[PDB]
Amino acid sequence: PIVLENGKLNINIDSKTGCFSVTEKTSGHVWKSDPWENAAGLLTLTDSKGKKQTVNISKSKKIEVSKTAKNTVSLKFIDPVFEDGSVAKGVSIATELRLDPNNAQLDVEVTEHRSGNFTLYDLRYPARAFSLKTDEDKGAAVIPQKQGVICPSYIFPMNGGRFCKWDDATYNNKSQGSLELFNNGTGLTMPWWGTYNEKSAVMGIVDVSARPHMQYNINNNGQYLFNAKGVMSPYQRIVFLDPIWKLDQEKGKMRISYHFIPGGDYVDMAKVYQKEAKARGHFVSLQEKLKRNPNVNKLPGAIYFGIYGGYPHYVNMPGMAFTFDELKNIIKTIHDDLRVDKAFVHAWGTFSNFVPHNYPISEALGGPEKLKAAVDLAKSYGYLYSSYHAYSPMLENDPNFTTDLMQRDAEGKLMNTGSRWARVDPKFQKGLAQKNIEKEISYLGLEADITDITFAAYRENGKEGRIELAKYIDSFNLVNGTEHGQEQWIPYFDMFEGMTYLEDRPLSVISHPAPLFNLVYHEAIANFGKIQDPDNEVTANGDFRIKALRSMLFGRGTTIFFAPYEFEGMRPMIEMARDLVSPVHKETFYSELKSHEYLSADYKVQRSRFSSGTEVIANLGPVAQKIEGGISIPGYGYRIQMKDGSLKTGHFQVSLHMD
Amino acid sequence: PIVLENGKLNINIDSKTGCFSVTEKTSGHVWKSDPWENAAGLLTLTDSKGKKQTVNISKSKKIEVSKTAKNTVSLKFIDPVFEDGSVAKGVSIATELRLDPNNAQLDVEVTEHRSGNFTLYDLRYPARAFSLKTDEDKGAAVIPQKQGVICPSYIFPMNGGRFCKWDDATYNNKSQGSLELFNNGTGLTMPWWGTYNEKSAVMGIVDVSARPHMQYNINNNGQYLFNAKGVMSPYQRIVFLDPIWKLDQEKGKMRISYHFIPGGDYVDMAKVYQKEAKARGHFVSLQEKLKRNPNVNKLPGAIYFGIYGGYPHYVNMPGMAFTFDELKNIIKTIHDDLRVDKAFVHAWGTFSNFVPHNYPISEALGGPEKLKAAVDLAKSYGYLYSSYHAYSPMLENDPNFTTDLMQRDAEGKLMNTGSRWARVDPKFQKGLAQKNIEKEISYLGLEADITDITFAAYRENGKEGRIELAKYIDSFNLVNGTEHGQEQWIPYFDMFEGMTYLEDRPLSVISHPAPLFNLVYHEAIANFGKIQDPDNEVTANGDFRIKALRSMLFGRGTTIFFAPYEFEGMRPMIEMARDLVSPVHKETFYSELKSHEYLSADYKVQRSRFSSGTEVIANLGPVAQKIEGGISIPGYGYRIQMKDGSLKTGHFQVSLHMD
Ligand SMILES: *[C@@H]1O[C@@H]2CO[C@@H]([C@H]2O)[C@H]1F
Ligand SMILES: *[C@@H]1O[C@@H]2CO[C@@H]([C@H]2O)[C@H]1F
Ligand SMILES: [Cl-]
Ligand SMILES: [Cl-]
Ligand SMILES: [Cl-]
Ligand SMILES: [Cl-]
Ligand code: NA
Ligand code: NA
Repeated sequence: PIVLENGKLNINIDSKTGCFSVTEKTSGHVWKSDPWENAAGLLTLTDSKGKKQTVNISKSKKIEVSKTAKNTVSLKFIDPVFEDGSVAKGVSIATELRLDPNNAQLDVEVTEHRSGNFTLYDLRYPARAFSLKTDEDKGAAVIPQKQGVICPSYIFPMNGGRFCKWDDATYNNKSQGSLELFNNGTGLTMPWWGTYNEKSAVMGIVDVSARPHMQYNINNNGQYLFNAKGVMSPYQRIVFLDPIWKLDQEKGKMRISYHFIPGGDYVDMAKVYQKEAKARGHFVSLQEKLKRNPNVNKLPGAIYFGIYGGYPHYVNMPGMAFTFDELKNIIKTIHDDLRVDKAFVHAWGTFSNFVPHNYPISEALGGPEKLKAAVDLAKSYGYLYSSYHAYSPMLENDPNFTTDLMQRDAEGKLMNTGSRWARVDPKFQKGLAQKNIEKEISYLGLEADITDITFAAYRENGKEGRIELAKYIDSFNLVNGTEHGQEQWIPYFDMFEGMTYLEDRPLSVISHPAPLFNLVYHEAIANFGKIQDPDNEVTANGDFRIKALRSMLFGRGTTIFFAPYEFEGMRPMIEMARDLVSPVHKETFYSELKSHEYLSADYKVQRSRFSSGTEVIANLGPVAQKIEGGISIPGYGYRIQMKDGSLKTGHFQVSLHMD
Repeated sequence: PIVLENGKLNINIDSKTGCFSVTEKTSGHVWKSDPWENAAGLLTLTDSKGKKQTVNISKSKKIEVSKTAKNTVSLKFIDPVFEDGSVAKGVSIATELRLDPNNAQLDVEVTEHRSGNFTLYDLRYPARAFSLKTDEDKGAAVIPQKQGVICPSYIFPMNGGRFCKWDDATYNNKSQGSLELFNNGTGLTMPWWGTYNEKSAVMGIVDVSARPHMQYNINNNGQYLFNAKGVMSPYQRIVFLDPIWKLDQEKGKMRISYHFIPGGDYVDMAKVYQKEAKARGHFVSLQEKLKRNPNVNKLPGAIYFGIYGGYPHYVNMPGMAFTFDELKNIIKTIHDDLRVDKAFVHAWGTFSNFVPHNYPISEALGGPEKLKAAVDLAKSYGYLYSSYHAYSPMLENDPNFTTDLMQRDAEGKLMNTGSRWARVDPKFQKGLAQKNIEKEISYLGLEADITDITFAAYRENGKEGRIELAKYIDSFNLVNGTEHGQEQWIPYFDMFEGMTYLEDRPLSVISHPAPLFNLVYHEAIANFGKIQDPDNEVTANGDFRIKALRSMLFGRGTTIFFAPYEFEGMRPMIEMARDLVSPVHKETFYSELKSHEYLSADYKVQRSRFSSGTEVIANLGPVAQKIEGGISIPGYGYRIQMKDGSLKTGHFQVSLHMD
């Protein structure tokens, strides 16, 4: 066995297989290689019949493992062998393991692959590494799926209905699969993931140039590998996360950097990535942004109101569109009646054309002067105001629809024919924004702007055009927001609408929300709830009780998103948000979310600590529970130490009034 | 233009294509054939080279349409043509349309199919029939997906967040796909579906011998047919539901019976099917069941309590398992403290072996005498009691696990390796129940029984063993319940736990729950909320406010399902269910749900009328809304006319208690 070692880690590399283990010397924890099949890697490729097959590369005809430098081991896997015994002759995979000379860090890189007459697809490498043993290790997989989740490596008490779904999911295909980097759907928002138990944590940071996918396996024993064979899995229930190198697509450096943290958990992982986030240039702080624009300080303690008038979906839809006088009256009621001190008013439906033609201000709704009156009222309160804007859509129901603004692929076929809100090629989008955005800023005296869709993901295709549009918008020095966001867009915006949770998502029944993105970026970007899943709607992610408490724990702002006819029903939630969430949001807005903890066995009682000196404890479940020192946190209740030392305690109650 | 006609309907058949239109003569509404491609059917088959392809059978080499009887048109589609222009020589499809001589009914049947040297797969027939034109027809598709949904054929006001998800789904793949019959997952619980507008309704009833799937298209313009070609759809947005006949699987009669109802909607469709359900033998009324077993009358007004002790998933799990003294005390508190007058107490975790060995009563939890003391207390209150029972599982973590009782397929391979709760071949399950159920009934003096899993679906494989188990359990004449249920099992049970809604499901963002199943079967089977989505959990299907109101509208009972440590947090919801839902459930339990209506344009305010003389109006949304007479229904509010003349009015309120 070839050995790489420094003061902190011992890497054992098996000469016959290329599998490796990592001993964290301070704790004695041994991170094992593939516990199921001793596969260093899992390679998907075509066979001589051209059928796709997945092979264990440790069963290749030739394995070369040699220490090519003091802290480098080079591996070569030559001529993999298929299940039927034939050989992918001429296929080879070359990899390196590079141990940092001083730090508990191991770089793993796929340096070369050769296809011969075969075609190569996925490479899980390292395969099924750094795993946790279900119900022995007491820890979790750590996955930055949108705001982030952890998946515990053991069964624990919880509501019986949740418990049945949870446990059942670890025995079927709900607990295995893959996710992608940097989308606004089911995927990850940071290029890292990890596992930890009570002794030890490990995380891998993907090279900035690469886009692997991430395979997950959450307490599954691999039965999915045997169902078509009709046999019971002989493997043990484990937790693992693997990089999937897309060999047919990947043009970057296929490197992942593993960091080993003694006694660490998801918080320590987040803080390690935060240093890398700064090095990558993503981290531009809200204090810096405030220095550049004092109007940033109208965000702390602001409720984000989206007044949804059926636009961009429809122009002047009966029963949904607001007039401009109606808009003004809603703004006035929020301020005078509901005593909301700070607000971001976002009015969806101000233009009489479909996006991406964000103009003119609609005559039917009252015309420019009446909109200006509504905006001038909001400004006189110190509120932020934006209309709905988007430069990416090309809508079937728009009379100005044209495929001329769309993008075509290498075969000349239109792209995103099935995705109406993102059809305009990004290379056109600055020109579309240029048609009226400066005239609207000038006429309405705008201080803020929110733009939909274009910055919700960070994909390679079209990236140059999105950056161009980001720089143009950012040049006006408005307080500016965008839908969902990604870490790459943080330098160009002050707030993200979203960066929370999908309602229906892989892992939902076997994970707990964790503020992983905000543990990294809360000082650099303000986020608010997603308009599709706002705090006034009851969804898979909770009711107002749950969402308000999670808001304070995770450091996000309140989102009230409503059609105009609902407004009267919004009042109690605006009031409770005003009284409970807004002062905590205000106090913690610029600070670092230093730590988050789960304080109860069922993960429902949590504690967050902000560098403002603010501490938030909240109980997101129905039953009072005790924490350290016998303090009891009521169901749907909270206990908050503010910066000045005052203690706030309370809870939400659901009542039935009977006439 | 061959014609079938009677006094109520006019069927116009095209001789060149086989497409037909139906004129419903009372309203004059015309149901058109395929508005997109003039396809009578869509046939999926392999080509010369073995690739699956889907063809328009109206483009076949030869099409014969002849009136072959007074009210029968026979159609023949010979030699379908592929898209490249090659021919499926020797493939044919024969169909018939048979108009009832007197009634507004049209039978449609695939009588013969010949495959030659190709392989036939799916046949949509009739294809894209009985469609609604989006935003022109004001109506809905009607789909008995579990309890049932309707899918409006037009955009309407709703919460802004729901609105974006709704409208967006009609432009992507969320609005197209297929469902299956008689499963406990995403599928249909009754073999019918339909469409209606403001003039007329049509529904199709599938032959009892057949198992087609159901294709849906909910306001989609068919862009999904063109995404791979990378062009824009030229078709218009429509709603349709099609039979999918699985030609490679189907052994029954491929017949569907269309019924045409002037001025009808989903209520009228349900009542049409209710006649066929009685004819099929499914409909055994709760009044007949009460005549056989007076204890059935302990169900009306009962809250269904599941005390989830971590079983069947684990035996005596720390932090989840209850002792029998603890169980007794929970029962005592529910009665003496919470004043719950009627209840079904369901204790999950009473045996020291894993299911399917439902014995012995656990010594570790206290032994048989202490369990008897709990059951005796329950019975002294007039409560029903059951342990958790299941005879279908074969669990990996059971020390007695064996593949001996699992089913194998023709190749000797284990079946359901992926589905741990349904592994025991149903031909063994009566014998497994016989091992101890009679001893338990005898020793505890049981009056009730609930069984998990076995009767949640109605599949062909294993049906006879399931029927044998059902007859055995039914022979004890206990009040008996089962998980989920299906219409075929109604003769054997008094209550179904479930038959409501999955949390995550196809159509969820573009449908409204409608009590289709209970509109048919409320007089015949009692249902309660599903244990995984109980009324005390906040999920995609609502919080307690929404679930309690929907309970009274749809005619189901309350389900409070909790781990023991949660019990104190359940108190407020038990009290609210006690005061609001229980008296309405009690009054309406045996009655027919005569009618259901949506009274607001956002479908949140609804009215149900029961044949007990009870009318339930409730508002499942946040804002007060007015109905006829200018009566206002508060947000999360209700207006209930009871049989005794009293009018119950009230609403739920969320409040913030800041200490
Ligand atoms: C029946 O089936 C399985 C076992 O118990 C639960 C579910 O997890 C019940 F729903
Ligand atoms: C941005 O994208 C589309 C359009 O508006 C919504 C969504 O439907 C917003 F989220
Ligand atoms: Cl875009
Ligand atoms: Cl959040
Ligand atoms: Cl079964
Ligand atoms: Cl329901
Ligand atoms: Na800005
Ligand atoms: Na019975």
